[PDB]
Amino acid sequence: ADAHKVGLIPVTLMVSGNIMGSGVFLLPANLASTGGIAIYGWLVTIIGALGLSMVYAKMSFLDPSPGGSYAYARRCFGPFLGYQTNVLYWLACWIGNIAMVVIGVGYLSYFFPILKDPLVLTITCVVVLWIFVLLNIVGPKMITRVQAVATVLALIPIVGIAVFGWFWFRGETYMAAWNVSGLGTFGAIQSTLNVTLWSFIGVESASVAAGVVKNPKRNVPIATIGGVLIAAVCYVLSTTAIMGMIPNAALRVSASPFGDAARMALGDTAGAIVSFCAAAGCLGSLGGWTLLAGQTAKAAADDGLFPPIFARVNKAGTPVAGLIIVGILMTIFQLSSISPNATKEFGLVSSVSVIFTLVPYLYTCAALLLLGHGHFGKARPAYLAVTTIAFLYCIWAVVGSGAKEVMWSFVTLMVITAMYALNYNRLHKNPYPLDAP
Amino acid sequence: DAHKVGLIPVTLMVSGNIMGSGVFLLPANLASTGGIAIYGWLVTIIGALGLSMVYAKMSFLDPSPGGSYAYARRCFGPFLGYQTNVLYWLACWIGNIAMVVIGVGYLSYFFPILKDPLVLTITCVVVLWIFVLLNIVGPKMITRVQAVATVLALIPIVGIAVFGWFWFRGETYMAAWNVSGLGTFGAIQSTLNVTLWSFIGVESASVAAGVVKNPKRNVPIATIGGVLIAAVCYVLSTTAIMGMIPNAALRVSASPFGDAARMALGDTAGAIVSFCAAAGCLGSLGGWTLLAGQTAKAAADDGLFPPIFARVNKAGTPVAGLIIVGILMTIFQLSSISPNATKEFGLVSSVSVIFTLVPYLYTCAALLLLGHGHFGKARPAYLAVTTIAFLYCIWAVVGSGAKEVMWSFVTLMVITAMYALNYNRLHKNPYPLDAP
Ligand SMILES: CCCCCCCCCO[C@@H]1O[C@H](CO)[C@@H](O)[C@H](O)[C@H]1O
Ligand SMILES: CCCCCCCCCO[C@@H]1O[C@H](CO)[C@@H](O)[C@H](O)[C@H]1O
Ligand SMILES: CCCCCCCCCO[C@@H]1O[C@H](CO)[C@@H](O)[C@H](O)[C@H]1O
Ligand SMILES: CCCCCCCCCC
Ligand SMILES: CCCCCCCCCC
Ligand SMILES: CCCCCCCC
Ligand SMILES: CCCCCC
Ligand SMILES: CCCCCC
Ligand SMILES: CCCCCC
Ligand SMILES: CCCCCC
Ligand SMILES: CCCCCC
Ligand SMILES: CCCCCC
Repeated sequence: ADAHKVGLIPVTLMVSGNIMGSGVFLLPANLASTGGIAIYGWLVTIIGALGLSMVYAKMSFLDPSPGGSYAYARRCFGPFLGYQTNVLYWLACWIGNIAMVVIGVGYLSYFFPILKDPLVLTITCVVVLWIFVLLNIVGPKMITRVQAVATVLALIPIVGIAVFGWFWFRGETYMAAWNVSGLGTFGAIQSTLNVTLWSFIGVESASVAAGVVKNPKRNVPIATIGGVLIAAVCYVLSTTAIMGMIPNAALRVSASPFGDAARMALGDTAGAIVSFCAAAGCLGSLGGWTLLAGQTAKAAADDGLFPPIFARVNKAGTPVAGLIIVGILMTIFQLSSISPNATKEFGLVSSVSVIFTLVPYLYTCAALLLLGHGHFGKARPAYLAVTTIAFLYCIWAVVGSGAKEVMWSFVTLMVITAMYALNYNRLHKNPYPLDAP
Repeated sequence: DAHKVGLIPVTLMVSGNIMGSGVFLLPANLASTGGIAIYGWLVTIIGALGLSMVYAKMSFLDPSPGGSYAYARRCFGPFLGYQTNVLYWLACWIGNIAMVVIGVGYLSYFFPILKDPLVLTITCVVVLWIFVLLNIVGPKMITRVQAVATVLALIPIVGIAVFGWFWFRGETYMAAWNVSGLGTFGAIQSTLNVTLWSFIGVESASVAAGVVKNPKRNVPIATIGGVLIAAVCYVLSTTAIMGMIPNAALRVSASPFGDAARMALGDTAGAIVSFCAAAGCLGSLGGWTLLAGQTAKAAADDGLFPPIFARVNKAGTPVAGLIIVGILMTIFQLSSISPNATKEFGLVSSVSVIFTLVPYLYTCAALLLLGHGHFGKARPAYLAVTTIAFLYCIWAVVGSGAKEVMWSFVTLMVITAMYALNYNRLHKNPYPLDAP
């Protein structure tokens, strides 16, 4: 077993790369419609996200079980909520890969503009998705080595700006666009949170991958907190720097603010470097999220809470069949990129599936308290405060989401309940059974 | 069985809790679609009958006090028990606000000062406490009162559904077959958006099983009988009215039974209809308050709700829990003091209606997960009926407003946080961690 485990550095880079992914290069454009007051939103977000990372760090320290959220939910609420957690999270992992491959290949269209035709884009995205399924089949050491390189590459423009763009930063420029939302202070913060709360999806990555991590009781907590801290610093420093270097009006309209600012600062090679690095961050993220889909489904199947095919492994313990099934499913949904109307159709699916992840987060918070109270000792109030902050993070993210996406998430939970009952009656053990027939 | 409730009053509680305010307003709500609503009714009644059979069988297997709450606890454990009771308890007493406003509004036919929002609010508060006090007198009292109220409310509904056919004209009905502007499926969906919600209350006997005589026999009978009564009345009366009153008038009418009666057999007929419709709403207040008391008492008895809700007088009535519900309803009844206050409270009311479907969903799950050993050779029929019942619940949500469902989702999240923060160290885990 020990020979197929992933070390601390690649797992930390997988956390930070799964978090920062496609979004990091788009954040400044998204927050430009609010303005520099977004710094307040960032403060709230980073406190909530750190809180949630600490929950995952402590829960994984107490229980480094394969599958992360799934395992915790099963421990504290039982097989039905474990089943629910895995279905939601597995769906979120592979459905989110469609949007991500489209973005990463889109960045590559800077070099090969043929990649902007919907048909060529769709074929290319299917190819790339299978590349990252195949790298996962080679194994977790391969996929995390690939993602570690891709994540460092993607950090080049982000860290570059965060450290050196301050030489061009102007506070006059930042403050001239302090609040362009047309909203009062609370509304402007809310419009920020509508973006930023969703920027830390992936904080659970090491916890979910604990079955393939070396010394997980030590490394999953470090990688979780460290990955979140990398992302938080990168986010704040880079979005702040950009808003002080580029007038708000241009930032609003830019589809690639880092790349549009680079291509016009240090020349065309700079736009090239940025586009390449941003593609690398996206595509590496594909590898990591596919790994996580295979891992959640294997852990659930290993407990009899998902079809047995998802627990079938090769000699190294890789769920090869599960990874192939995810590849097929992603290929089918990837057809959505074939036209603008096809992509608009698939869009609601993508938006709903992002909400799915918050239920795993909510149950992990619950589980830390419900399972771990005997480990808090004198620090119990601290554990209660941090976990309450993490709960608020999750709830606030939903409060600010579109009503239609949350409604279809509600419906999905209902369908999962019916599926569990119809598929698992006579296998399910009841905490308070009726008397014998 | 000194304080236990007999079969007839329990059945009338089921039908009266279901029919309530809605029955007299259904034809006006369906008139915007037209007579094609008959298709929607057919779909709804199959689904509602399905759900009633699920409740009937589950209560037969386990006549536990609290109904849905007790079943969810049995099959999914304390957390989902906790969730089921919180949701259902909220739905019961929040739904009473809209209920009492409608009931007192019917009485405005006699006393027009009741349309002044201030007098309306004061009167509503008083009436809510009247029904809390009757529940404190006891379940035999509250169910006797609701039985009489429910028979009164049947007078106009059964009167039209039996004798309205002398005046029914198929021409009139078919002239407004489909006025929705939608194709057939869209028109059916516009119907379902109204009709699926018209069977809330099917669970009433199940939840009240702790106060019912011989509940293992009578709760199933009352569940299926209450639903059949409602279904017959719904279909007969809405169909009759649509064949008696031009669609245009049916649309603009705020009380189609009352407006049609007042202009059919005179002012005395309008007065009769208004009295009976008020009686039906108000009696419902008593039944839904009883159910709030019962679900909270059952959950508190298992340590899954604050213990004050399990405090009982010598008769076993949760007097303090009923008083707490009275207080909560009063505070929110303040919403009827102005049009703006009422619209503000409207989102809360719509949201809380969705809550009930989670108890339904879990009761469907519980029947399969707990009762599979009792199905025998008829396993397929169980599986089919329960599947119909699941679809009924999911479809109801699929057609609801997105904002209402979103805030229901948020409520589930809050409830999960509240459970974790209040029950850690008391909650026992199915797969615990090793000792520190
Ligand atoms: C992986 C699970 C994701 C489930 C997401 C379901 C999205 C449904 C798309 O909505 C469609 O259009 C309307 C809303 O836009 C609906 O009224 C209509 O019924 C539906 O067909
Ligand atoms: C009791 C189950 C349903 C009862 C049906 C009552 C009569 C059904 C009328 O049918 C429909 O009438 C429409 C208008 O005439 C036609 O457009 C449509 O084509 C026809 O099929
Ligand atoms: C226990 C019952 C659950 C309560 C449901 C609460 C609904 C609160 C919604 O707030 C209101 O509606 C808008 C969203 O719909 C908000 O944006 C706006 O600020 C406000 O006007
Ligand atoms: C041992 C494999 C070396 C990994 C190089 C791949 C980098 C991929 C950038 C997207
Ligand atoms: C046990 C005393 C019965 C009282 C019944 C009064 C019914 C009034 C409902 C309108
Ligand atoms: C070692 C192979 C990594 C290549 C992945 C790049 C995807 C285009
Ligand atoms: C040895 C360096 C590890 C640091 C992880 C953030
Ligand atoms: C119940 C479905 C009816 C369809 C009529 C065309
Ligand atoms: C016996 C008292 C009945 C009161 C009806 C509202
Ligand atoms: C025998 C009395 C039991 C009561 C349960 C609340
Ligand atoms: C919600 C009411 C609780 C009362 C506790 C004493
Ligand atoms: C027995 C009296 C109850 C009071 C609760 C507020």
